Amino acid sequence: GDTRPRFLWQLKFECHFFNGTERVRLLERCIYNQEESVRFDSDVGEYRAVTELGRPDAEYWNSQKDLLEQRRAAVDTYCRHNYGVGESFTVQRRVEPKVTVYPSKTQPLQHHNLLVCSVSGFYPGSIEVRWFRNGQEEKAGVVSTGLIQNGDWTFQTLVMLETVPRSGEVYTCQVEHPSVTSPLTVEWRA
Amino acid sequence: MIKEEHVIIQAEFYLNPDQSGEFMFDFDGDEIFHVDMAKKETVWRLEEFGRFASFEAQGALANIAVDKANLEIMTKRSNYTPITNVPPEVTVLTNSPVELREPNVLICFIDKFTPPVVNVTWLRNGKPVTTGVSETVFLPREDHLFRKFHYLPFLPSTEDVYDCRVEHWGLDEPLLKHWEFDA
Amino acid sequence: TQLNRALTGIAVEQD
Repeated sequence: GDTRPRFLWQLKFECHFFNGTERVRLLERCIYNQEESVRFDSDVGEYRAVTELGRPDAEYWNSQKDLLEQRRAAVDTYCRHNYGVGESFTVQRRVEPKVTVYPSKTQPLQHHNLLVCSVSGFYPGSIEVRWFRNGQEEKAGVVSTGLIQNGDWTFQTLVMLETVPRSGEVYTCQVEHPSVTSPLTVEWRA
Repeated sequence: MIKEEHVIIQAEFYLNPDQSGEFMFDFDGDEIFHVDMAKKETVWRLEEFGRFASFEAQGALANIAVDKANLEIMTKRSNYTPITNVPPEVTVLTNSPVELREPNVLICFIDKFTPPVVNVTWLRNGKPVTTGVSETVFLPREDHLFRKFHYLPFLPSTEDVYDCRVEHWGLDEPLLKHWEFDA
Repeated sequence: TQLNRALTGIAVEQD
């Protein structure tokens, strides 16, 4: 089929915010194929070449002082403006997770099993999940998948407990997320 | 990352010889919006975003023009050095815990690849399924590779198997990632 | 609704 060579140009404007908008750093980056050639760092104040491929540009652009002034002022005219425009639905987005507890595979008692706590559909990504056996925190057989980005502004996580269930035992998955005031608790009775 | 840090990225690319352009905004890894070069309209990733913010897509067109012109220059300046194909990693997950006969979504996550061209097919029981399917645009990564999400709404049953077929110039053969209900 | 701003790229040196 198609074997023709490919050539890729990427332009990235990164606005980094610290303590709300107390500190702002603008970073403009030009990437040829998979190599950054030239960048403007607001902490430097001028374009700098990363590779030889970018040296002429860094020179040429660094002679346009009107350009340099607009780029040094973009930390307010561009970054802070966009932060303010989107604060309501980005930095302040809170979606509550759904928590379910289920055995990974169906098997008899007194036999090793994997208890799954599914925490799904939450935003933002900072979360805390703990397992308890009859009220005591299990920190030994806990296997987590980590943060899974679904691509629709939601996260999910599977936190699993290695257990040898016995009749009467109660296992509990407790989750704390910035979207709920009180911990979410789901139980599974062996 | 740093709990007090937040990042907004404006990511553009132009790709030759495909003559493919892309203009999008990203917040902490999630797409806020992109400009569809066809229809010439701003597309917000979630609907609520469009109720507090707006963007005139025509201006983005201007940027893509500059990018095109710049690419054709840099290509010449590099003595026509082509891009190295980096094959993607493919994963298939579900949006939520699977409950038989209750609607759910299969997610095909394509990660760590370049150039940003990929052919994705959903297959139910070996046959291509195309109804209800969605996809994001190419999402930027800091190593300057790309991510992509493909979505297939489905009704979980014990009688259906699913596959995500991914084709990329860095793979020797098309890659099928398999999903089944296991119980 | 408020308007989201975008910077524009600069033309590269055609030396």
